[PDB]
Amino acid sequence: SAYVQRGAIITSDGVTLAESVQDDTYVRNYPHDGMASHTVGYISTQYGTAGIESSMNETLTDWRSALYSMAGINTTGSSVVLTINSQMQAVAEAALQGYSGSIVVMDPSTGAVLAKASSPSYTHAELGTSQLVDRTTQALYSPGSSFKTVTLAAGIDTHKTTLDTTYSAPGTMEIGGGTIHNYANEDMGTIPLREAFARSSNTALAQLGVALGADNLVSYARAFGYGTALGQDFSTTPSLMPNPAEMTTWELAWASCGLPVGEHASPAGPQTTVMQNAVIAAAIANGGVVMNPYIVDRVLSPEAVVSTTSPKSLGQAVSADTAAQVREAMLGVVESGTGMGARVPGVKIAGKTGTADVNGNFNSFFIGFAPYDHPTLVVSVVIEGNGNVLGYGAQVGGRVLAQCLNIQAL
Repeated sequence: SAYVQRGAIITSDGVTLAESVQDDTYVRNYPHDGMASHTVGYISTQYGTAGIESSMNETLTDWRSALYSMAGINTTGSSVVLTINSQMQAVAEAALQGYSGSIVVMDPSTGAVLAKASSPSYTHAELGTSQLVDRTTQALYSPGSSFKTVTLAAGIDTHKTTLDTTYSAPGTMEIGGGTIHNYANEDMGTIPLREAFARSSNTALAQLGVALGADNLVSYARAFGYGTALGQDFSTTPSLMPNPAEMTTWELAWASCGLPVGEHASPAGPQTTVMQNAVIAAAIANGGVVMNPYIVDRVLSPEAVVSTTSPKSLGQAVSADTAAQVREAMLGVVESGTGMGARVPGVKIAGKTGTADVNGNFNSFFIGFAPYDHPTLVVSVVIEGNGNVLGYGAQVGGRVLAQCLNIQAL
């Protein structure tokens, strides 16, 4: 019974990305084919199901059921309005041209997903003939130094350190009978924690992770969403941490810098999605309150609003006082650290950059928010370095935030 019409799939700003119309039976049409493909999704025998087409299937859809001739006359499908804004979507899609990776733009107060793009992408048209993977929510990456945001937050929240507390940050250092090294083996001397965060010193942040311990580190990661399949109305694979009881001191050290090196029955970690990284930046921008992200704003009757999604919290991961300290440390990253490439004249941007083990992978990450005072937008980015993309995450991130803020101002 493809005689029952399906409701449309539309952007918050009124752009239709999926319809239905035949003389025979209805055909699924995809206008602006190629825009937010992974999010819009599909139902294909060959390629499986994905996105809204699948997750909101029933919404999109006795005595009369026995008659096929009547399936269409009684009921047509109710439409779906996403939180995705088409102009922000176009900005994120343009920013990924020529690259493999993903971008998420979200509202920090509610967890609403304003833009979600994975690259390389595809068109529904090509489904009738890597690309299919949704790198925002169904791909796992070592977060690298982007994860230090969690270590720093945990350290401040447990009252074990402060931003002005100093740490030795040599090029190399032995921990747990293994070695930890700063990027390019750079010796930075003794420096305050806010500077170690801004210049992203592994040796310094590993020490904080060792001081917090495995239970704490894991507990805070989970408080930010690790272990949860994020998304009220979309699927996300859970970000993973090990079983703290199984971690070693050296493992712990690296995990606190975002590199999973453990070997035990439990998953090594951290392993993150780009959406998880957005959720963390949102929480810090949102006074420590973690929101479960969502992509559906409301369901419309074939006629009228049937339902409205309500924002929901996953709890408070850290105190507001802690959240303000981490925001300030994130401002240093961009103003004087490794995130200077994210700066946009006329607007204050804060964030945290990320680099993995340059062992093979040269992926570039960036999480951030803007404007610094009263943030109204969060961005999470991964740029996959196939064959060197140092700092690209930050450049992409800054540019995306700025353009999205201008769209928001209109």
